[PDB]
Amino acid sequence: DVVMTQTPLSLPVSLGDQASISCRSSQTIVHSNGYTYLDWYLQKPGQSPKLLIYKVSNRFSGVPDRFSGSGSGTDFTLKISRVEAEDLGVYYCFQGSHVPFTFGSGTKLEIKRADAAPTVSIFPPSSEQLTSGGASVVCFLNNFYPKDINVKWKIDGSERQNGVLNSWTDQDSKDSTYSMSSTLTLTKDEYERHNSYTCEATHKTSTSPIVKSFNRN
Amino acid sequence: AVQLEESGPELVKPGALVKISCKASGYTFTTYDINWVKQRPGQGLEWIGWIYPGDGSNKYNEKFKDKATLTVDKSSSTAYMHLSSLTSENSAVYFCARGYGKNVYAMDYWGQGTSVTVSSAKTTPPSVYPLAPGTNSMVTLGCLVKGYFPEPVTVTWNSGSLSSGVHTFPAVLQSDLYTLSSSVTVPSSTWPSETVTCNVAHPASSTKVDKKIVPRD
Repeated sequence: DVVMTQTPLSLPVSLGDQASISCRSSQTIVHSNGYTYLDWYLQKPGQSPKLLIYKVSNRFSGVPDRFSGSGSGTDFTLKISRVEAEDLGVYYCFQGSHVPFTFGSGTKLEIKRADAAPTVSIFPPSSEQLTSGGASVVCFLNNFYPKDINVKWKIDGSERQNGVLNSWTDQDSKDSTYSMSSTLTLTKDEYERHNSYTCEATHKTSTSPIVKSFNRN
Repeated sequence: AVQLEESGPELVKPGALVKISCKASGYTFTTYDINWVKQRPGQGLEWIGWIYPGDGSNKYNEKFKDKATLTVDKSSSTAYMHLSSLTSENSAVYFCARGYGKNVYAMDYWGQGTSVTVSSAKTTPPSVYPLAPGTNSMVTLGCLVKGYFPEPVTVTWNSGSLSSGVHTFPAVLQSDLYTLSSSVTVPSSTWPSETVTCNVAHPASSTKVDKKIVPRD
């Protein structure tokens, strides 16, 4: 197997700056017939992988000239000049010269932007859910930079740890921010047993936590 | 327009068999390699093999020779992959790609992929709960999608009208059931003076739910 080793595995690039990805290889991708079937692909979150570069340097139609590929035999590079926000996703180098055909591991391209506070929103369980006998309390932490964030739940002003599930977004393709959602799930009985429910985010952008709360009545 | 239509999601019990299908349009099917690529939940692409529909000749990656069988149907321009003896670690997204042939030197058109989940759990549709606030000029509304199986679930607001300010979070699995949320932000003068509705699809259960978000009384 021709091992494809990509450096780095993570690429933090500022908006407008050049971004280069290195692909090294176990053997020569120069095929018996003389051609070099080395390709670059792009997989944006939630999409199929798309062809960007073929045969080392040739870019697939519809791919902007901002993308260019170079290198030879064992060593290869892909450069993205003047990076845009919609460029983020995973970049793969790929060899089609020697069976089996092999991909490199991913190069994740993340972008750097200005600091942004999270917009915090708290929601009581809906009437529909209460009727089923469950009671989820959902809190949104939206459009913040950078990645790091934490949530503390309080039932009646006391920290609740058990029963909480969290989910983080991939980087947004428009405004380049991250997002998070937290869900405290209870029984209607457990939920009706208490009164105040608070959601608090700590971010690096503020000293104090953003506190959003509601009372069951 | 070159196109590759892959079958819908699959839930199959451990130690079973699945037949994945891929329908080609917009080019001469019989003169281009069809490739398959595995992608496990998390990261990474892995090449399974190609079939040449013209004469049914193939090449497999050794690792997959015992689990993957490639066939083709010329008459319907369809390519097929059969996956056998199914483990949990076989739960992945499997892609279709047109490869080698006249003026094609890479995998230039990919199918949308087919998500294959291997579990003994039961297909169950989501319950979609509304999320409304308990003038900022900007208001954040949401939908809770809870208790469905398997993946995926697509969420869309007002039949696609609102793309901006839309965040749908990765699902979190607990006790054989997935839960995700999605949020949307709109100017306050457009809610609830106008209708905001989330559209959840669950292809595995063939279920669409459309929930309208109305204020609390």
